[PDB]
Amino acid sequence: STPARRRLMRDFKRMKEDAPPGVSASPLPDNVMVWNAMIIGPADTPYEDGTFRLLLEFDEEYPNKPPHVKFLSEMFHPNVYANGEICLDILQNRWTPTYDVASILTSIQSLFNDPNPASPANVEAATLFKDHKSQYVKRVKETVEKSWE
Amino acid sequence: SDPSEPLTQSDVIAFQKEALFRCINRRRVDFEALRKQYELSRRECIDVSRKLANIMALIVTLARFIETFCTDANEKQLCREIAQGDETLIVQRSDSFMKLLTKYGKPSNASDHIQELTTELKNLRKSKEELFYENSQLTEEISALKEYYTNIIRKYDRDE
Amino acid sequence: LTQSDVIAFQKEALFRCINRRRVDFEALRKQYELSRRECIDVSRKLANIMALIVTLARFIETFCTDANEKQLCREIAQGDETLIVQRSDSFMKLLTKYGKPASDHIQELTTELKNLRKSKEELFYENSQLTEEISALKEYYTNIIRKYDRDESFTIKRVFK
Repeated sequence: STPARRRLMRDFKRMKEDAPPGVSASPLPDNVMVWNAMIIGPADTPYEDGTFRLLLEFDEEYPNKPPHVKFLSEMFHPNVYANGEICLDILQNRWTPTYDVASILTSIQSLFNDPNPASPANVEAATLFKDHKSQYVKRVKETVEKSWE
Repeated sequence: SDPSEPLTQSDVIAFQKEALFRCINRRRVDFEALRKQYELSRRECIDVSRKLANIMALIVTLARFIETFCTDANEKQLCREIAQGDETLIVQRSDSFMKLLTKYGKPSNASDHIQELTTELKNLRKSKEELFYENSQLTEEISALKEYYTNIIRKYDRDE
Repeated sequence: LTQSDVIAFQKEALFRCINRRRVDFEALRKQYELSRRECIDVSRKLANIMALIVTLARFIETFCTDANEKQLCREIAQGDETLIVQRSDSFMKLLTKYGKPASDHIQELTTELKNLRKSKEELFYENSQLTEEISALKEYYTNIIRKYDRDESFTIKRVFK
Protein backbone atom coordinates (compact mmCIF):
# COMPACT_ATOMS: atom_id res chain seq x y z
CA SER A 1 0.00 0.00 0.00
CA THR A 2 2.40 2.57 1.48
CA PRO A 3 5.79 3.67 0.14
CA ALA A 4 7.51 1.45 2.78
CA ARG A 5 5.94 -1.75 1.41
CA ARG A 6 6.82 -0.52 -2.10
CA ARG A 7 10.45 0.07 -1.06
CA LEU A 8 10.48 -3.49 0.29
CA MET A 9 9.11 -4.48 -3.12
CA ARG A 10 11.93 -2.69 -4.96
CA ASP A 11 14.34 -4.60 -2.67
CA PHE A 12 12.71 -7.88 -3.76
CA LYS A 13 13.01 -7.16 -7.50
CA ARG A 14 16.65 -6.32 -6.67
CA MET A 15 17.25 -9.79 -5.18
CA LYS A 16 15.44 -11.54 -8.06
CA GLU A 17 17.15 -9.63 -10.92
CA ASP A 18 20.57 -9.26 -9.23
CA ALA A 19 20.83 -11.81 -6.42
CA PRO A 20 24.25 -11.38 -4.78
CA PRO A 21 26.29 -14.60 -4.81
CA GLY A 22 25.64 -16.85 -1.85
CA VAL A 23 22.65 -14.93 -0.45
CA SER A 24 18.91 -15.37 -0.75
CA ALA A 25 16.01 -13.47 0.76
CA SER A 26 12.24 -13.35 0.33
CA PRO A 27 9.37 -11.88 2.38
CA LEU A 28 6.40 -13.98 3.34
CA PRO A 29 3.86 -14.00 0.46
CA ASP A 30 1.24 -12.35 2.70
CA ASN A 31 3.56 -10.16 4.77
CA VAL A 32 5.84 -8.12 2.54
CA MET A 33 7.03 -6.84 5.90
CA VAL A 34 8.95 -9.88 7.26
CA TRP A 35 11.77 -11.62 5.37
CA ASN A 36 13.44 -15.05 5.32
CA ALA A 37 17.11 -14.80 4.46
CA MET A 38 20.13 -16.97 4.25
CA ILE A 39 23.84 -16.37 3.78
CA ILE A 40 26.42 -18.91 2.60
CA GLY A 41 29.81 -18.73 4.29
CA PRO A 42 32.25 -17.63 1.58
CA ALA A 43 35.22 -19.63 0.43
CA ASP A 44 38.45 -19.66 2.46
CA THR A 45 36.74 -18.50 5.62
CA PRO A 46 36.29 -20.82 8.61
CA TYR A 47 32.52 -20.40 7.98
CA GLU A 48 33.14 -21.95 4.56
CA ASP A 49 30.05 -23.51 2.96
CA GLY A 50 27.69 -22.80 5.90
CA THR A 51 24.00 -22.26 5.15
CA PHE A 52 22.96 -19.81 7.90
CA ARG A 53 19.29 -18.67 7.79
CA LEU A 54 18.33 -15.12 8.87
CA LEU A 55 15.19 -13.31 10.02
CA LEU A 56 14.58 -9.69 9.07
CA GLU A 57 11.79 -7.82 10.92
CA PHE A 58 10.74 -4.53 9.32
CA ASP A 59 8.15 -1.89 10.24
CA GLU A 60 6.69 1.26 8.68
CA GLU A 61 9.69 3.61 9.13
CA TYR A 62 11.81 2.08 6.31
CA PRO A 63 14.02 2.72 4.42
CA ASN A 64 14.55 5.47 7.04
CA LYS A 65 15.05 2.91 9.82
CA PRO A 66 16.55 -0.54 9.17
CA PRO A 67 14.87 -3.80 10.20
CA HIS A 68 15.96 -5.81 13.17
CA VAL A 69 18.07 -8.69 11.90
CA LYS A 70 18.96 -11.89 13.76
CA PHE A 71 20.50 -15.20 12.74
CA LEU A 72 18.17 -18.11 13.20
CA SER A 73 20.87 -20.74 12.81
CA GLU A 74 23.18 -21.54 15.71
CA MET A 75 26.11 -19.15 15.47
CA PHE A 76 29.64 -18.65 16.86
CA HIS A 77 31.10 -15.21 15.94
CA PRO A 78 32.49 -12.22 17.91
CA ASN A 79 29.92 -9.91 16.22
CA VAL A 80 26.88 -12.03 17.12
CA TYR A 81 24.89 -12.07 20.37
CA ALA A 82 23.47 -15.35 21.65
CA ASN A 83 20.04 -14.30 20.32
CA GLY A 84 21.06 -13.51 16.73
CA GLU A 85 21.63 -9.75 17.16
CA ILE A 86 24.61 -8.57 15.07
CA CYS A 87 27.21 -5.96 16.10
CA LEU A 88 27.54 -4.38 12.61
CA ASP A 89 28.16 -0.59 12.33
CA ILE A 90 26.26 -0.24 8.99
CA LEU A 91 23.17 -1.33 10.99
CA GLN A 92 23.83 0.30 14.40
CA ASN A 93 25.73 3.58 13.73
CA ARG A 94 26.34 3.99 9.98
CA TRP A 95 23.00 3.15 8.31
CA THR A 96 21.77 4.97 5.16
CA PRO A 97 18.21 4.47 3.77
CA THR A 98 19.85 3.73 0.37
CA TYR A 99 20.90 0.37 1.93
CA ASP A 100 18.67 -2.54 0.81
CA VAL A 101 18.26 -6.14 2.14
CA ALA A 102 20.81 -7.24 -0.50
CA SER A 103 23.43 -4.76 0.82
CA ILE A 104 22.63 -5.77 4.44
CA LEU A 105 23.21 -9.51 3.75
CA THR A 106 26.36 -8.79 1.69
CA SER A 107 27.87 -6.88 4.66
CA ILE A 108 27.06 -9.82 7.01
CA GLN A 109 29.05 -12.23 4.73
CA SER A 110 31.78 -9.58 4.63
CA LEU A 111 31.75 -9.97 8.48
CA PHE A 112 31.77 -13.80 8.39
CA ASN A 113 35.04 -13.06 6.53
CA ASP A 114 36.28 -10.17 8.76
CA PRO A 115 35.39 -10.73 12.47
CA ASN A 116 35.56 -7.39 14.38
CA PRO A 117 36.95 -8.19 17.88
CA ALA A 118 36.78 -4.47 18.72
CA SER A 119 32.97 -4.62 19.18
CA PRO A 120 32.68 -8.12 20.70
CA ALA A 121 29.11 -9.29 21.34
CA ASN A 122 30.06 -12.92 21.97
CA VAL A 123 33.06 -12.89 24.34
CA GLU A 124 34.12 -16.56 23.84
CA ALA A 125 34.56 -16.03 20.10
CA ALA A 126 36.44 -12.70 20.28
CA THR A 127 38.88 -14.43 22.67
CA LEU A 128 39.29 -17.78 20.86
CA PHE A 129 39.92 -15.69 17.73
CA LYS A 130 43.07 -14.41 19.45
CA ASP A 131 44.21 -17.07 21.97
CA HIS A 132 43.33 -20.53 20.56
CA LYS A 133 42.72 -20.05 16.84
CA SER A 134 42.49 -23.82 16.28
CA GLN A 135 39.85 -24.24 18.99
CA TYR A 136 38.08 -21.27 17.40
CA VAL A 137 37.97 -22.74 13.88
CA LYS A 138 36.82 -26.03 15.44
CA ARG A 139 33.92 -24.28 17.24
CA VAL A 140 32.92 -22.35 14.11
CA LYS A 141 33.16 -25.55 12.05
CA GLU A 142 30.74 -27.46 14.25
CA THR A 143 28.47 -24.37 13.84
CA VAL A 144 28.78 -24.67 10.05
CA GLU A 145 27.90 -28.34 10.12
CA LYS A 146 24.79 -27.93 12.31
CA SER A 147 23.71 -25.16 9.88
CA TRP A 148 23.26 -27.92 7.28
CA GLU A 149 20.14 -29.28 9.00
CA SER B 1 18.13 -23.42 -11.79
CA ASP B 2 19.58 -20.83 -14.17
CA PRO B 3 22.11 -18.39 -12.58
CA SER B 4 19.80 -15.44 -13.49
CA GLU B 5 17.28 -16.74 -10.95
CA PRO B 6 17.00 -16.48 -7.16
CA LEU B 7 18.26 -19.65 -5.44
CA THR B 8 15.27 -21.95 -4.86
CA GLN B 9 14.45 -24.47 -2.09
CA SER B 10 15.71 -27.43 -4.10
CA ASP B 11 18.94 -25.61 -4.87
CA VAL B 12 19.70 -25.11 -1.16
CA ILE B 13 19.44 -28.82 -0.28
CA ALA B 14 21.59 -29.63 -3.33
CA PHE B 15 24.37 -27.26 -2.23
CA GLN B 16 24.19 -28.77 1.26
CA LYS B 17 24.51 -32.32 -0.02
CA GLU B 18 27.57 -31.42 -2.09
CA ALA B 19 29.05 -29.71 1.00
CA LEU B 20 28.16 -32.80 3.08
CA PHE B 21 30.12 -35.03 0.65
CA ARG B 22 33.10 -32.64 0.77
CA CYS B 23 33.07 -32.85 4.60
CA ILE B 24 32.74 -36.67 4.43
CA ASN B 25 35.55 -36.86 1.88
CA ARG B 26 37.80 -34.72 4.05
CA ARG B 27 37.21 -36.83 7.16
CA ARG B 28 37.63 -39.99 4.99
CA VAL B 29 40.93 -38.87 3.47
CA ASP B 30 42.17 -37.84 6.90
CA PHE B 31 41.06 -41.18 8.29
CA GLU B 32 42.72 -43.27 5.56
CA ALA B 33 45.89 -41.22 5.94
CA LEU B 34 45.73 -42.20 9.62
CA ARG B 35 45.14 -45.80 8.53
CA LYS B 36 48.47 -45.72 6.67
CA GLN B 37 50.39 -44.07 9.55
CA TYR B 38 49.05 -46.78 11.87
CA GLU B 39 49.82 -49.72 9.58
CA LEU B 40 53.32 -48.30 9.29
CA SER B 41 53.70 -48.00 13.06
CA ARG B 42 52.56 -51.63 13.40
CA ARG B 43 55.19 -52.81 10.90
CA GLU B 44 57.89 -50.82 12.72
CA CYS B 45 56.85 -52.32 16.06
CA ILE B 46 57.19 -55.79 14.60
CA ASP B 47 60.68 -54.85 13.25
CA VAL B 48 62.12 -53.13 16.34
CA SER B 49 60.80 -55.90 18.58
CA ARG B 50 62.39 -58.64 16.46
CA LYS B 51 65.65 -56.62 16.69
CA LEU B 52 65.19 -56.23 20.51
CA ALA B 53 64.59 -59.95 21.17
CA ASN B 54 67.79 -60.62 19.20
CA ILE B 55 70.01 -58.10 20.91
CA MET B 56 68.57 -59.05 24.34
CA ALA B 57 69.69 -62.61 23.53
CA LEU B 58 73.18 -61.14 23.10
CA ILE B 59 72.85 -59.31 26.44
CA VAL B 60 71.77 -62.48 28.24
CA THR B 61 74.83 -64.25 26.76
CA LEU B 62 77.12 -61.40 27.91
CA ALA B 63 75.52 -61.48 31.35
CA ARG B 64 76.25 -65.20 31.86
CA PHE B 65 80.06 -64.70 31.21
CA ILE B 66 80.44 -61.55 33.34
CA GLU B 67 78.42 -63.47 35.97
CA THR B 68 81.17 -66.13 35.86
CA PHE B 69 84.03 -63.55 36.23
CA CYS B 70 82.49 -61.87 39.35
CA THR B 71 84.16 -61.55 42.74
CA ASP B 72 81.38 -59.97 44.84
CA ALA B 73 77.89 -61.40 45.53
CA ASN B 74 76.00 -58.24 44.42
CA GLU B 75 77.70 -58.37 40.98
CA LYS B 76 76.78 -62.05 40.47
CA GLN B 77 73.17 -61.31 41.51
CA LEU B 78 72.85 -58.41 39.02
CA CYS B 79 74.40 -60.55 36.24
CA ARG B 80 71.93 -63.44 36.89
CA GLU B 81 68.94 -61.04 37.03
CA ILE B 82 70.01 -59.59 33.62
CA ALA B 83 70.60 -63.11 32.20
CA GLN B 84 66.90 -63.71 33.03
CA GLY B 85 66.05 -61.55 29.98
CA ASP B 86 64.08 -58.78 31.76
CA GLU B 87 63.73 -55.71 29.48
CA THR B 88 63.11 -53.20 32.35
CA LEU B 89 66.04 -54.40 34.49
CA ILE B 90 68.57 -53.92 31.65
CA VAL B 91 67.42 -50.26 31.25
CA GLN B 92 67.68 -49.54 35.03
CA ARG B 93 71.05 -51.31 35.59
CA SER B 94 72.48 -50.07 32.24
CA ASP B 95 75.15 -48.08 34.15
CA SER B 96 76.18 -50.79 36.65
CA PHE B 97 76.22 -53.48 33.92
CA MET B 98 78.46 -51.26 31.73
CA LYS B 99 80.81 -50.71 34.70
CA LEU B 100 80.92 -54.51 35.27
CA LEU B 101 81.79 -55.10 31.57
CA THR B 102 84.60 -52.47 31.74
CA LYS B 103 85.93 -54.04 35.00
CA TYR B 104 85.98 -57.67 33.81
CA GLY B 105 86.46 -57.32 30.06
CA LYS B 106 89.97 -55.97 30.60
CA PRO B 107 93.19 -57.93 31.45
CA SER B 108 95.10 -47.10 40.40
CA ASN B 109 93.05 -43.93 39.77
CA ALA B 110 93.09 -43.82 35.95
CA SER B 111 91.03 -46.99 35.52
CA ASP B 112 88.14 -45.53 37.56
CA HIS B 113 88.35 -42.42 35.36
CA ILE B 114 88.06 -44.39 32.09
CA GLN B 115 85.10 -46.29 33.60
CA GLU B 116 83.31 -42.99 34.33
CA LEU B 117 84.12 -41.82 30.79
CA THR B 118 82.75 -44.91 29.02
CA THR B 119 79.59 -44.99 31.12
CA GLU B 120 78.95 -41.42 29.88
CA LEU B 121 79.74 -42.56 26.34
CA LYS B 122 77.24 -45.42 26.58
CA ASN B 123 74.60 -42.99 27.77
CA LEU B 124 75.21 -40.46 25.01
CA ARG B 125 75.08 -43.36 22.53
CA LYS B 126 71.77 -44.56 24.02
CA SER B 127 70.42 -41.03 23.38
CA LYS B 128 71.89 -40.83 19.87
CA GLU B 129 70.34 -44.25 19.17
CA GLU B 130 66.87 -43.30 20.38
CA LEU B 131 67.00 -40.14 18.29
CA PHE B 132 68.26 -42.12 15.30
CA TYR B 133 65.47 -44.75 15.53
CA GLU B 134 62.84 -42.01 16.00
CA ASN B 135 64.16 -40.02 13.07
CA SER B 136 64.09 -43.14 10.89
CA GLN B 137 60.48 -43.80 11.95
CA LEU B 138 59.56 -40.14 11.32
CA THR B 139 61.03 -40.18 7.80
CA GLU B 140 59.22 -43.45 7.00
CA GLU B 141 56.02 -41.69 8.13
CA ILE B 142 56.66 -38.64 5.91
CA SER B 143 57.41 -40.96 2.98
CA ALA B 144 54.23 -43.01 3.48
CA LEU B 145 52.06 -39.89 3.79
CA LYS B 146 53.56 -38.33 0.63
CA GLU B 147 52.85 -41.57 -1.26
CA TYR B 148 49.24 -41.55 0.06
CA TYR B 149 48.17 -37.97 -0.80
CA THR B 150 50.08 -37.88 -4.13
CA ASN B 151 48.02 -40.84 -5.36
CA ILE B 152 44.66 -39.24 -4.56
CA ILE B 153 45.89 -35.97 -6.09
CA ARG B 154 46.86 -37.82 -9.30
CA LYS B 155 43.51 -39.63 -9.50
CA TYR B 156 42.01 -36.14 -9.37
CA ASP B 157 44.50 -34.89 -12.00
CA ARG B 158 43.42 -37.53 -14.54
CA ASP B 159 39.85 -36.61 -13.51
CA GLU B 160 40.19 -33.40 -15.53
CA LEU C 1 31.67 -41.74 -2.63
CA THR C 2 31.36 -39.32 -5.61
CA GLN C 3 29.67 -35.86 -5.55
CA SER C 4 26.89 -37.06 -7.93
CA ASP C 5 26.28 -40.17 -5.78
CA VAL C 6 26.13 -37.83 -2.72
CA ILE C 7 23.43 -35.77 -4.48
CA ALA C 8 21.75 -39.19 -4.93
CA PHE C 9 22.29 -40.09 -1.22
CA GLN C 10 19.89 -38.75 1.41
CA LYS C 11 20.63 -35.83 3.73
CA GLU C 12 20.19 -37.45 7.18
CA ALA C 13 22.26 -40.42 6.08
CA LEU C 14 25.14 -38.07 5.24
CA PHE C 15 25.14 -36.96 8.87
CA ARG C 16 25.07 -40.60 10.02
CA CYS C 17 28.04 -41.25 7.72
CA ILE C 18 29.88 -38.28 9.27
CA ASN C 19 29.50 -39.67 12.75
CA ARG C 20 30.33 -43.19 11.66
CA ARG C 21 33.59 -41.67 10.37
CA ARG C 22 34.13 -39.54 13.50
CA VAL C 23 33.89 -42.54 15.85
CA ASP C 24 35.91 -44.83 13.54
CA PHE C 25 38.54 -42.08 13.54
CA GLU C 26 38.55 -41.85 17.32
CA ALA C 27 39.05 -45.61 17.57
CA LEU C 28 41.84 -45.53 15.01
CA ARG C 29 43.43 -42.62 16.83
CA LYS C 30 43.53 -44.30 20.26
CA GLN C 31 44.99 -47.26 18.36
CA TYR C 32 47.64 -45.12 16.66
CA GLU C 33 48.61 -43.65 20.01
CA LEU C 34 48.96 -47.08 21.64
CA SER C 35 51.04 -48.34 18.70
CA ARG C 36 53.36 -45.32 18.83
CA ARG C 37 53.83 -45.69 22.58
CA GLU C 38 54.85 -49.31 22.15
CA CYS C 39 57.15 -48.37 19.26
CA ILE C 40 58.87 -45.66 21.29
CA ASP C 41 59.23 -48.12 24.16
CA VAL C 42 60.86 -50.95 22.21
CA SER C 43 63.05 -48.41 20.40
CA ARG C 44 64.43 -46.89 23.54
CA LYS C 45 64.98 -50.39 24.97
CA LEU C 46 66.87 -51.42 21.81
CA ALA C 47 68.79 -48.10 21.75
CA ASN C 48 69.99 -48.89 25.28
CA ILE C 49 71.21 -52.46 24.77
CA MET C 50 72.84 -51.42 21.49
CA ALA C 51 74.57 -48.60 23.34
CA LEU C 52 75.85 -51.14 25.86
CA ILE C 53 77.26 -53.41 23.11
CA VAL C 54 78.90 -50.81 20.82
CA THR C 55 80.49 -49.13 23.85
CA LEU C 56 81.77 -52.58 24.79
CA ALA C 57 83.19 -53.23 21.32
CA ARG C 58 85.24 -50.00 21.47
CA PHE C 59 87.14 -50.95 24.75
CA ILE C 60 87.63 -54.59 23.75
CA GLU C 61 88.91 -53.09 20.44
CA THR C 62 91.50 -51.08 22.37
CA PHE C 63 92.73 -54.36 24.04
CA CYS C 64 93.02 -56.52 20.74
CA THR C 65 96.41 -57.24 19.15
CA ASP C 66 95.12 -58.92 15.96
CA ALA C 67 94.09 -56.90 12.88
CA ASN C 68 90.98 -59.15 12.50
CA GLU C 69 89.98 -58.60 16.17
CA LYS C 70 90.04 -54.80 15.71
CA GLN C 71 88.12 -55.20 12.41
CA LEU C 72 85.34 -57.16 14.19
CA CYS C 73 85.18 -54.64 17.06
CA ARG C 74 84.88 -51.68 14.61
CA GLU C 75 82.20 -53.38 12.44
CA ILE C 76 80.25 -54.06 15.69
CA ALA C 77 80.58 -50.40 16.82
CA GLN C 78 78.98 -49.56 13.43
CA GLY C 79 75.83 -50.65 15.34
CA ASP C 80 74.02 -52.82 12.75
CA GLU C 81 71.74 -55.43 14.49
CA THR C 82 72.23 -58.15 11.84
CA LEU C 83 76.02 -57.97 11.84
CA ILE C 84 75.95 -57.71 15.66
CA VAL C 85 74.14 -61.09 16.00
CA GLN C 86 76.29 -62.82 13.39
CA ARG C 87 79.60 -61.58 14.84
CA SER C 88 78.24 -62.22 18.38
CA ASP C 89 79.97 -65.65 18.63
CA SER C 90 83.42 -64.33 17.53
CA PHE C 91 82.96 -61.25 19.78
CA MET C 92 82.45 -63.47 22.83
CA LYS C 93 85.34 -65.68 21.65
CA LEU C 94 87.31 -62.38 21.63
CA LEU C 95 85.91 -61.32 25.05
CA THR C 96 86.85 -64.73 26.55
CA LYS C 97 90.36 -64.31 25.03
CA TYR C 98 90.95 -60.85 26.53
CA GLY C 99 89.02 -61.19 29.83
CA LYS C 100 91.39 -62.20 32.67
CA PRO C 101 91.53 -59.88 35.73
CA ALA C 102 97.54 -43.98 29.33
CA SER C 103 97.55 -40.16 28.97
CA ASP C 104 96.54 -39.80 25.30
CA HIS C 105 93.65 -42.22 25.68
CA ILE C 106 91.32 -40.22 27.93
CA GLN C 107 91.86 -37.40 25.42
CA GLU C 108 90.30 -39.46 22.65
CA LEU C 109 87.49 -40.64 24.95
CA THR C 110 86.46 -37.05 25.68
CA THR C 111 86.83 -36.17 21.98
CA GLU C 112 84.27 -38.89 21.08
CA LEU C 113 81.93 -37.64 23.85
CA LYS C 114 81.97 -34.09 22.38
CA ASN C 115 81.46 -35.41 18.82
CA LEU C 116 78.50 -37.55 20.02
CA ARG C 117 77.20 -34.62 22.08
CA LYS C 118 77.18 -32.62 18.84
CA SER C 119 75.62 -35.55 16.94
CA LYS C 120 72.80 -35.90 19.48
CA GLU C 121 72.08 -32.13 19.51
CA GLU C 122 71.76 -32.34 15.68
CA LEU C 123 69.62 -35.54 15.69
CA PHE C 124 67.29 -33.75 18.11
CA TYR C 125 67.12 -30.69 15.86
CA GLU C 126 66.26 -32.82 12.81
CA ASN C 127 63.61 -34.74 14.79
CA SER C 128 61.93 -31.42 15.61
CA GLN C 129 62.10 -30.40 11.93
CA LEU C 130 60.63 -33.77 10.83
CA THR C 131 57.60 -33.48 13.10
CA GLU C 132 56.91 -29.94 11.84
CA GLU C 133 57.20 -31.29 8.30
CA ILE C 134 54.65 -34.10 8.81
CA SER C 135 52.18 -31.54 10.15
CA ALA C 136 52.84 -29.04 7.34
CA LEU C 137 52.49 -31.92 4.88
CA LYS C 138 49.16 -33.35 6.02
CA GLU C 139 47.85 -29.77 6.00
CA TYR C 140 49.26 -28.96 2.54
CA TYR C 141 47.91 -32.04 0.81
CA THR C 142 44.50 -31.98 2.53
CA ASN C 143 44.16 -28.38 1.31
CA ILE C 144 44.84 -29.42 -2.30
CA ILE C 145 42.18 -32.14 -2.09
CA ARG C 146 39.69 -29.71 -0.50
CA LYS C 147 40.30 -27.32 -3.40
CA TYR C 148 39.84 -30.11 -5.98
CA ASP C 149 36.53 -31.08 -4.41
CA ARG C 150 35.38 -27.44 -4.37
CA ASP C 151 36.39 -27.05 -8.01
CA GLU C 152 34.28 -30.02 -9.11
CA SER C 153 31.30 -28.79 -7.06
CA PHE C 154 28.52 -27.38 -9.25
CA THR C 155 26.26 -26.18 -6.46
CA ILE C 156 29.27 -24.07 -5.52
CA LYS C 157 29.68 -22.50 -8.94
CA ARG C 158 25.93 -21.91 -9.40
CA VAL C 159 25.66 -20.34 -5.96
CA PHE C 160 28.66 -18.06 -6.64
CA LYS C 161 28.69 -17.54 -10.51
